[PDB]
Amino acid sequence: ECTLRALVEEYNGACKEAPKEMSKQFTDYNTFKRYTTSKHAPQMRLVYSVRKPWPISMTPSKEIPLVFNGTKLKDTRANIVVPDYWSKYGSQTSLEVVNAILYAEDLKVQRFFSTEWGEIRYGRMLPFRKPVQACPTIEEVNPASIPHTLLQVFCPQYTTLDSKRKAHMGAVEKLKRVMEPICKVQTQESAVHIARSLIDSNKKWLPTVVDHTPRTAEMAHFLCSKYHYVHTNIRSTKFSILNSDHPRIEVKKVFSLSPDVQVTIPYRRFKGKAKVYFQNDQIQGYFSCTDRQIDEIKISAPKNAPLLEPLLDICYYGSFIEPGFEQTFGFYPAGKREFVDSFFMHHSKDHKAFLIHMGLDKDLSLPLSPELNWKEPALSKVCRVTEL
Amino acid sequence: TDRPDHIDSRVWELSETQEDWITQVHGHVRRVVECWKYTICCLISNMHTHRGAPQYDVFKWQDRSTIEWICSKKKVQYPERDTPDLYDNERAVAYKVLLVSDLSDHSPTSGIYHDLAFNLEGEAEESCALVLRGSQLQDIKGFLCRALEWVVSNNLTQEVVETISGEAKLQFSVGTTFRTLLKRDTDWDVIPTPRVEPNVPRIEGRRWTQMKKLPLLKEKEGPPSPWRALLLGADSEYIVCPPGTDQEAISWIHSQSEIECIRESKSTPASVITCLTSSLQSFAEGNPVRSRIHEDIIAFGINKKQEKKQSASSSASGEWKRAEYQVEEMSLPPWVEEEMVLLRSDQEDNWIELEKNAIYTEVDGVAEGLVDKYIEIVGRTKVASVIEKWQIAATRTFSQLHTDRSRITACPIITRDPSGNCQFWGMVLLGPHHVKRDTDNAPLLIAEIMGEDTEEKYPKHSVFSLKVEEKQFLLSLKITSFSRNKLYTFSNIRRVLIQPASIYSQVVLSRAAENNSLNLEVNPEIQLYLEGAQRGMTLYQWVRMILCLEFLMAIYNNPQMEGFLANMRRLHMSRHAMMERRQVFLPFGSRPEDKVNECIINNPIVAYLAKGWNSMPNVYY
Amino acid sequence: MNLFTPLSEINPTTTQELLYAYTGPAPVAYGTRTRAVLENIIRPYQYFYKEPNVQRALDIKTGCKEPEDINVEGPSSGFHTASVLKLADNFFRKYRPAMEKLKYWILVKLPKLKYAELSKGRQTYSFIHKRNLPAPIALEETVEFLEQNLRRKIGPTLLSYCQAIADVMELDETTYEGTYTIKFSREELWDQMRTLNTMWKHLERGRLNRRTIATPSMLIRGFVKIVEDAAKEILENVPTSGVPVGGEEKLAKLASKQTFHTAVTGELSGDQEKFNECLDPDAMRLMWTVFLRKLGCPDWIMELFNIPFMVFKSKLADMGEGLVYTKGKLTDRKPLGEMPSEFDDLVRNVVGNSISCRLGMFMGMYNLTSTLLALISIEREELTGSHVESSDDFIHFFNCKTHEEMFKQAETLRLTLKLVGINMSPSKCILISPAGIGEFNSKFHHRDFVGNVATELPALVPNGTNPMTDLAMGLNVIKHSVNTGQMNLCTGALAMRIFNHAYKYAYMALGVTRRTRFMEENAITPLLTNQGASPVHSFSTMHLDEVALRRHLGLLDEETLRRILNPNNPVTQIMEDYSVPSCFKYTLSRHKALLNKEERYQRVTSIINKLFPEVLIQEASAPGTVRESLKRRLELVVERSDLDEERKKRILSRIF
RNA sequence: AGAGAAAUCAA
RNA sequence: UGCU
Repeated sequence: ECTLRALVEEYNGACKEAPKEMSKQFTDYNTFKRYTTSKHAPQMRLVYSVRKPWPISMTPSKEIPLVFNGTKLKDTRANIVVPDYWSKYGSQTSLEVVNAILYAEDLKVQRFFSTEWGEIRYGRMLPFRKPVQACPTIEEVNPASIPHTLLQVFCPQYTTLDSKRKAHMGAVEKLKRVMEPICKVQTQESAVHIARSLIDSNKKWLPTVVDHTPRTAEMAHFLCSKYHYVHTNIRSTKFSILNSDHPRIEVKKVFSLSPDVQVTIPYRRFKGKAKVYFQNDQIQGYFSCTDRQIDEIKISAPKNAPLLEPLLDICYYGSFIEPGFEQTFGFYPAGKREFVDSFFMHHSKDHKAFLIHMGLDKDLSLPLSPELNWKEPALSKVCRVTEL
Repeated sequence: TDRPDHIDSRVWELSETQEDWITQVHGHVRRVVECWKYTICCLISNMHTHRGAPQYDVFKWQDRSTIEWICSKKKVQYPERDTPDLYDNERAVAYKVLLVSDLSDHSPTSGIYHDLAFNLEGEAEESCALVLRGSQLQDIKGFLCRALEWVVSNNLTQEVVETISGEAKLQFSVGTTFRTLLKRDTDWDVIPTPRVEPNVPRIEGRRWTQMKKLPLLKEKEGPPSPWRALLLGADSEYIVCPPGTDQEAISWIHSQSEIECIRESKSTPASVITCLTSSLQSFAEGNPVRSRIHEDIIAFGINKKQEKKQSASSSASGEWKRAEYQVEEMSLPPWVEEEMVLLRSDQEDNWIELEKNAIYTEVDGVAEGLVDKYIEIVGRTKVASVIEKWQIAATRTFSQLHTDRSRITACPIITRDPSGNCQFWGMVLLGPHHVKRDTDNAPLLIAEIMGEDTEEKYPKHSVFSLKVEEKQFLLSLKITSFSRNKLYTFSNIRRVLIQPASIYSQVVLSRAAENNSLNLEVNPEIQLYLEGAQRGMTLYQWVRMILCLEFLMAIYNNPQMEGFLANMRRLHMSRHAMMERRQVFLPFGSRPEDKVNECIINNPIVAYLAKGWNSMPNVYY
Repeated sequence: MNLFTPLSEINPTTTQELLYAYTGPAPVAYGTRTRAVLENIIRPYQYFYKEPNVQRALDIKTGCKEPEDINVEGPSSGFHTASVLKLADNFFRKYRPAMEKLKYWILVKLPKLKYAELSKGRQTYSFIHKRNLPAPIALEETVEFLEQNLRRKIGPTLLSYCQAIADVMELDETTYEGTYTIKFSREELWDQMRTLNTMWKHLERGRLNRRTIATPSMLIRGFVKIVEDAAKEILENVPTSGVPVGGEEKLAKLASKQTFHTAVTGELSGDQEKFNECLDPDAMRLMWTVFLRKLGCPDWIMELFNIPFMVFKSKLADMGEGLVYTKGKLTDRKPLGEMPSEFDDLVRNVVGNSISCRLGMFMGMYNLTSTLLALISIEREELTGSHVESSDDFIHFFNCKTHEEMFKQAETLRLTLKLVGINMSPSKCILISPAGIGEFNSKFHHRDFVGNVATELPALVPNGTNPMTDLAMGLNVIKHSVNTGQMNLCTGALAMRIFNHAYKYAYMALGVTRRTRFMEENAITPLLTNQGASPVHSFSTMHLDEVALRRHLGLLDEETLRRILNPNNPVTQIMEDYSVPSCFKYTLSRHKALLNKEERYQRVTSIINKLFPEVLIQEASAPGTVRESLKRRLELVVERSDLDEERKKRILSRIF
C-alpha cells in the first residue's frame, strides 16, 4: 500500500532534515506540538484581508482562471469570488457523502424542531445558575472514561487492557456505527472532535428556574430568564434473593476525620446464608452467600467475555471485600456518592482484593480466570466458581 | 551517576528514559536493579529459538503497542502494571524475574505468571533452576557475581536490599548550595519555625461613621473645555447628491463648489485647503492616492519630530530635572446641553437599517418585536445619524490604514439614503503613515460640514464657506492624529445601542411581568430628578436621552472617564441604598468622593455627569 | 447623571450598567514603565512603619512586625507572625474536609503533573536571548539548557522538572552550547531566576492611573504552578472563596437566604487598598508550612512548597527603560540613580537594570495564594459573618443581633485583615445596615436579584478565521452573554443583528462591491449568510450550525448542498463545535534561527500525528525518544499490514 | 502643527 | 473607490 511508502519516505525526510528535533523524547510532543512564535487577534486584519487582490490561498486544482472576465487565479493564490463559484457550475458529491459529512449538527437541529413549546408566561421568577450537562449525549459516559472510549473507537489495536477496562462499553459500538462514514470522509482530528462532542458530558453553568434535563439544558438561553418562562413538553445489573435465613441489615459505619466532623455512610450486608440470582445482560447465574464471605458462584457467560464489573457488583452487594467498606481508601470520604464511585474505580483498576478473598487454585479445570474472564487458558484459575 | 562497568551501554541508554529515577528514593540504585533484571532477561533469551522463532520474547522495556500486538497473536492479554518480563513460547508460560535477598520465601506473586527468583550471589530457586537450562543459570550466576562485587566495592548493599524490599518512594531534595542562595533575603529557613506562641492580639481600632449625607463633587474652575473628538457630533450635516457611486458624488461636489474662508485658526492654517481640493479632484478622476505637495508639511506634520527636536536642542538651557507633566483643568462647557438637545432632534429617515433575524418560535417573535420597537424609538433621531457617520468614517479610515503608504489617501464619508441619493457627511484625509504599532498615531485632515459655527466650541477647526447649487453650508477643517485601536473601536460604534436597549427591554419586561400579558407599547412614566424637582418624562424620551448620553460618553472616553465611572458606581449604589431608607456606614478614613474628584480634570461629559450628581437631593431623610 | 437614577418603574441598580464604558477606546499606557514600578516598589516600605522611614525600612528581611506597629489609620505593610500561626490553625481546624482534598492532590495528583503544561502560559522572559518569548520556546530552551548542563534527560513530570532546576543551581558554571556559547555562573543564573520581567497592563478599563504586571521566568514557573494548583485545590472547596470554579453561586445563596427579623443584618462590599504592595511572601510561606505540617505531609513537600516564595523574597524587578529627565523642551530617559529624583533611597538596591525588593508582592503573580492569606484572617471567634473574597474584592454579610456588635465585628474584620497586610480600602468599602444592597466582582446585588454586569462589551466583531467558523464563535459569544444574565431577549437579538450586519460587511456581502456584482451577471444566487442572503439564525437558534439549519429549512436544497460540501473541493482539499468542512471553510493568506526550528518541529509533529492516532485523544506518554518511537511504530504498522512478507521486509529495508 | 495625558506618537 |  502506497500510504506505508509515503510514511516511510516522510519519516526518512524528517530524520535527515531535523536530526536534533528527532532526537527529543516522545513525551516532549506535548511541549513542542504548540511550538510557534505567533503572538489583539486577527479580527482587526479581516476587512482589509478579504479585500486584498488575492485573499484565497488555494491549492493547484482544476479551476477556471477567467470566467465572464473573472481573473480568479494568478498561479497559489485565488480571488475572493472562487468560494462563490464552487456553489454553481462546479462538481458535486454523492448523497451519502453529504449526509455523513455532518451528523451531530443534524441531531442538534432535529431536536430543536421536535419539541412542542408551550405558552410563554411572564413573572418575577429569579433564575439561579446551576451546573448541568451541556448537551444530550448518545450514551451516559462519565467525564473520566471519555478519552479511553475514544481510544477504543478510533485505535482499538493501540491501547492497553486498563484503558479498555476504564471505558464505557455499548457507547463504543454505537459510536463506531455512527462514525464509520464520518471518519472516511473527514479528517482524523475533526472526527475525534465530533466524537467527543457526541459523548462528552461537560457540566456548564446555565440559568435554572426548574430542574433541567439534558435535552432542556442545551436550549436554555430562551426557555427561562429573569422575566419570562415558556414550558417545554447497582449500575445495570439486578439482583434477586431466593433463600435468606434472616433479612438484610442496615448497619452503618461512621468515619471521624476530626472530633467535630463525622459522616454516616451505610453499607448493606447479609447475615447467615443467602443465595442471590444476579442478572446482567448475557451474564446470568446464582451465587451462594455467607455472612461476609462467598461460598460458591455459578456463572453462565459467553466464551471469552469480560467478567470484572459483574463481580464488582457482587462484591458491593454483600460488602464482601474489606478495603472498600470498613478500611477507608486513605482519605476521609465527604459523602456516599464519591465513595460509591471511588470503590468501583480503585477496585476496577486493580482486583487483588477479590483474588485474595476467594483464593487461587492450581488446577486448570476451573472456568473463571484471575483476570476475571470467562473460559480462557491461563497458568492458574480462581477457585469455587462453576457453571450452571 | 555514571554507567556501571557490568552494564552494557545499550542497556543504560535504554533504561535512561523509562522511569523518573532522579526523583525516587535511592536513585541510581533502583535503576541498576532494573538494569540487572533486563540483562538477566536478555541472557535468558540469548539467541535461543524454537519452531523457527525466538523461544523467549522479552517484554520488559518495550513499546506497549508492539507488546500488545505480540500478545494478541499469542491469544493472551496482560495488564499495564503487572505485565510479565518475558514469555516462554516452548511451553506457553510467562516468567518475570524477581531478585530476592532470601530464596526461602519463594512467595508466588500471582497465578498469571510464574516468577523467577535469584539471590544477590547467584543461586536460583529450585523451580526456576529446574525449568531453565544449565548454561543460562551459569551466565546469570556470573552476571550476579560481577554485580555483587561492584556493589560491595561501592558498599550499597543495604541500599540494594532496601530497593529490593521496597517498590517506589517519591522524594525531592534541595542541595546545600541552593539553600544558601535561597536564604539570603529572609530571616527564616526553608522550613519556617518561629519561636512564638500562636495568638491573635487585641488591637484598638477606630469607629465607623455613618454617611449622613451624600458627598458633593468638586466642580473645577477654568476655561471651558473645547470639543476634542474625531468628528463634529451633533453639528454634523450632510449634502444631498444625485444617486450614484462615491466617485460621481465627489466629482459633482468638486464641479459645484466655491470655498472661501470664514474663520481661520492658528492650529489649522487656512493654506491646507489646497491639498483638500487636490484630493477632491484626484478622487474625482478615480485614484484616491496623490503625491505629496508643498502644502502638506504643515498639514500632516511631516518631519515635525526632527524639526521639534532640533528646535528644543537649539536652546538646551537649564539643568536636568524629573519630567513633570501638568494636565490643564477645565470647567463644564456650555455646549454639552446643546449637544444633548440637538442629538435628540427628530429626523425623517430611520438611520438604523439592520436585517431582521428569522422567527421560528414564540420567543423569537417577542425579541424581534422588542428590537424593532426599540429601533423605531431611537431610529429617527440625529444621534443615530451621527453614529452611522462615525461608523462609516472610522471604517473607511481603518480600511486604508493597514499598509505603510507614504502618499496621501482619500476616504470620503458618503452615505446613501433609501431613495439612493448620496449624502456627503464629510471627508477623512490620510497622510503619510509609517505605522508600526496599534498605539501609533496616524495624521488625518478631517473636512466635514457644520451646521453652526462657534469659536469657543471649535477653537482649532477652520471654517470655510461652501456653496453648492444655490445652497451654502459650512466646512470644518482640522488636523488630527488618531491611533489604530481607537479607529478600530469606533468602527463598531453601533454597539452603543445595547445599553439603552437593555434599559428599555428591562422596563418593558418588568411591566409585562407585573401582570401576565405582553403589551409591547407600554409607555410608563419615568420619574427623574430633573432641575431638582421630581418631574417625570416618558420611556421613549428617556431611552432617547440615554442613547445620546452614552454616545457622548463613548466618543469622549479616556482614563478620566473610566476612573470617574468606576469610582461613582459605589456612590450610585449608596444613593440607591438611601433611597430605599437604608443606613450607610463608613470606616475611619473613608472619603469616597476623593476617589471621584481626582478623575475630574478637563473631560466635558465627566463634568456634566458631576453637575448632574450635584443637581440632586443631598439628604434623602 | 440625573438620567441614570430613575425613581419609578425601574431601580437605580437596574440602570447600573449605564455607568460603564463598553464602547469607546480603552486606556492604553505610553512610554516607560520605570516610574510606575518604582512607585509600586516604594509602597511596601513606606507603609511598613507608622511614619515613613524608608531608609531604615530597607533593612528588613521578614515583614514580621509587632501589634503596636500596625497602622490602624492608613495602609500597613507586613504581618504578625503569631497571628499568622493562630489564623492558619483556625482555618485548618475549621473547613477540615476541604483539607483532605489537598492531601489527595498532593499524594496522588501532584506527582502526575507534567511539565509540558507550563507551555500553556503567557510570554516568558528567556535568559538565553534576554527577550520576551512565547511559553513553548522558553520551555524548550530551558529544558535543553538543563539537559546540556545536568548531562541527563529530564522526566515528563513537573516534579522531575523542579528537581532538575534545583540540581542545576548546584553547578558553579553552566553553558548553553548550540554557534552560540553563552556562559553563566551560579550567581548569574541565580539573578536570572530571580528576575521578573515587568510590562504595562495594556487595554485596562476602570482605572485612571496605569499599572504594570510581571511574569515569572521558566526557572521558577514550575514551582509557582505547583503552589498555584495547590491553592486552587484548596479554594475550590471552601465557601469563603470567590473562585470562578464555584461559579459565584455563593453570592446568590447568600442573597437569597432569609434572616430572623429581630437580628440586625448588614453587608460590607469594598476593595482592598494596595493589595499587591502590602503582602509579604513570608506570611504565605508560614501559612503553607502550617497547612502541610498539620496534615502530616512529608518534609520534602514542605520544602518544595517554599522555594516559590523564597525566590520571590529575593526578586529582582526589572526597572524598564529609565526615568524621563528634561532640560528644556527635550526629553531624555536615564536609569535610576544617575540623577537625583524622587527615588534616591533605593539607589543601593540596584543590580544592573534591575531593582531588589524584599518586602511586597507584585501584580501578575500569586493570585490564588493571596486569597488564602486573606481568608485565614476571617476564621476568628468574633467574626460570625459570611465572607466571599476573590483577590482584591470581598463581601461580608453581618448577621448580628445589635448594632454595637455589628460595628464591633466590622472593626474586627478590618483589623484582622491588617494582621497579615490585606489593608482594606477606607474609601472603597461601604456597609449597608438594614439589608443587602452591594456589589461583588462585576455582579450587583439588590434584594434577591444578583445580576451580572459586563466589564468589557462582548466584541460583536467578526474574527479572522473564516465566515463559517466566525459565525459560530459570534453566536457562541452572544449565547454565553445571554446565559450569564448580562443580556436578555431584546438585547440579545439586537446584538445578533449588529453582529450579523458587521459580519456581512466584513466579507463584502453588503452594498455594491466586487463580490456582489460578480454574483449578479453570473447568476450566483446568494444562499449563505456570508453571501448576503437573508439571515437564518434566530434568537432561539444560536446553538445550531448554519448549513444544517438551512438544509432542514430547505434553503440550500440538495444540488447546491452537494456542491458546497464536496470533500474534493479545491479551496480546502469556548470550543467551536460547528463549521463542518465546506467550500467556505477556507483560510486566508497572511531571532530568525527560531523559524527553521519551527519548521523542523512542525515536520516532527506532522509525522508523529499520522503514525500515532492516540496523541489526538490523550497526551503523549511513552518511554524513549521520538526517533525510536516512530521507528517502532512504523515497523508495527508494516507488520500489521495485509501485504506479503517480501514487501514488508523490503519496506523495513528502506527504513533508515 | 496636532494627537494626547503623568509620556509616548508625529518614522 | 458603495454597512444607513
